[PDB]
Amino acid sequence: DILLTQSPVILSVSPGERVSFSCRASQSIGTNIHWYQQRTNGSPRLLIKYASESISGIPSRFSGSGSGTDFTLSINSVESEDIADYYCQQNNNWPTTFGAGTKLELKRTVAAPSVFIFPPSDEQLKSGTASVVCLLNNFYPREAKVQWKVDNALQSGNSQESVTEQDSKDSTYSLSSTLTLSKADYEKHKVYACEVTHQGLSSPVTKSFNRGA
Amino acid sequence: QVQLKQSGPGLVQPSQSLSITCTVSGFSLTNYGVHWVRQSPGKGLEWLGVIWSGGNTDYNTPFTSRLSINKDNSKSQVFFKMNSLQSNDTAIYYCARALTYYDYEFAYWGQGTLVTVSAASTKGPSVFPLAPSSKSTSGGTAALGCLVKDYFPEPVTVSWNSGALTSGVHTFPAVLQSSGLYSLSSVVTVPSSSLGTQTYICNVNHKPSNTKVDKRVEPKS
Repeated sequence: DILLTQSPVILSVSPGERVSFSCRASQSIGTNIHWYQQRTNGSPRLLIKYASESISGIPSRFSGSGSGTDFTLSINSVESEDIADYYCQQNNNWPTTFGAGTKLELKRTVAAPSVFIFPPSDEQLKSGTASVVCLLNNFYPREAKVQWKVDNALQSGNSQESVTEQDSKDSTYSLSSTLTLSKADYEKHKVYACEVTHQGLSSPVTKSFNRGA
Repeated sequence: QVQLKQSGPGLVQPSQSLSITCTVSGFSLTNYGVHWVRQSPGKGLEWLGVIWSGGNTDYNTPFTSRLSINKDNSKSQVFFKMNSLQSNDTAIYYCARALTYYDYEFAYWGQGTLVTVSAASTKGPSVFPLAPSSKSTSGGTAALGCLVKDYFPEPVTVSWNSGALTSGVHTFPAVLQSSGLYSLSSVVTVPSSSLGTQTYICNVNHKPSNTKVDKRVEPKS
């Protein structure tokens, strides 16, 4: 089988810049290369066929080039909505194969998260466990730190978090962190706090609530 | 308009069989082949096979013995069936159509079917509210949401106000809990003064367990 190597693994760029993705074939494949865009939770979308031929409905800023083993997908003046995974596929030799993809990331100015804390619902408490949630909304860069404190004791090992993909319009990220406690431990304490640190904040921001109040 | 629509996501037990249906419209199966491609979590694409216009099939080498593709031209349906699945086969499976009858530039794709291969069993979620309050109004803006907890397998669909509320919605990647069940949050930020006159409903649907819940989320205090 033909192996396609895409580089770089992650391409970070600023809006308006011209960007280029590399796809190198393990053997010559002529111009038998197709490119796809794949947005978060979307299905692949065909951008260019046969190395450089355009597809109906694809924005003019996308183009492709290359012949032999070295191929390039280009975006002249990239836009925030171009955030996605990009893949090349060769079909000069059966079976058709695809690259591992290059993820495109958009740089943007630093933006501090807006923070919100949510107490467990009474409905869930009836189940024996309490989930406490902290939301870090629309920030940049991706790196952020959430620390959970219960009556001022730092929690460790009982929280899990996930982060959205970059927003297609403002290029920010959002983060959700869940602190899980048993109903018994939850009822034994009063002050629940989520403290976050981020490049965009001068000092940490903490949101909290008092069980019951 | 050319379209491919696939059957729902679901759990398959190790060593058992996987079966998916791809229903097409806007073109006839007698004039185009339909290919199958899968994508493993955080991975690339892998072409699996194709059933051509005339009914012939081609399977990629690794699946030659455990894959079979059939179709019903009259029903515009294509059937994918693969045998003896292992954990390794957990992935999103897509059917697709090329630009031309004999080619492989895939211009049209189905929405994909997430197939999880695990010995566990299917479990519907519990939907709990993530409610704002006095201590939730960031410059007149409040955040509210739904915690979709303890379900399996993935995925879960979450919309707000039946799709009418999209602005400011963030539905997060699910996390696998130590219990082996997933948990996901979906939030939206709204003007705090709208909490009185507008209702906020998260619509969640966990197809593997055929569980649909519409949950209103309101502040408690």
